Amino acid sequence: TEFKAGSAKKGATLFKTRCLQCHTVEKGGPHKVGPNLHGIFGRHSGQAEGYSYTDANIKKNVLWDENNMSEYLTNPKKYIPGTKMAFGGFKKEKDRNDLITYLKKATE
Ligand code: HEC
Repeated sequence: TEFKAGSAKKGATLFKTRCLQCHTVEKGGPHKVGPNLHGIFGRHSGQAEGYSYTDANIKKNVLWDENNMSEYLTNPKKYIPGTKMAFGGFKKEKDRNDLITYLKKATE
């Protein structure tokens, strides 16, 4: 719709430098500050096992699809008030395009 693929290698690195601190993407990868992100697309928020998500994340019951992840990536707190995710966001659409590209390939 409003989602455009960019670079997976670029996105791989945005992840490492901006998301790796609190999340893993691999299947069998563990939860850390953040929950493991394997299989997140198609998935609704707050459903990873062994993970304690805020009341905020839970009740948002957001269906993770690439378009959705873009709004969130711009301003998670604005997008999900009450969330403990400590990420200020991606204001540049290319950044978001590029990371979603990566996530879409890495989390499947
Ligand atoms: C790099 C920009 C990041 C991406 C992609 C994601 N995050 Fe995080 N994140 C953090 C916490 C503590 C939570 C849980 C929130 C709560 O329980 O209130 C999250 C949550 C997410 C989610 C939603 C997960 C779901 O199953 O619904 C996604 C898609 C997500 N995060 C992607 C913490 C952190 C964090 C620690 C300081 C960082 C750097 C990031 N998150 C960055 C990213």
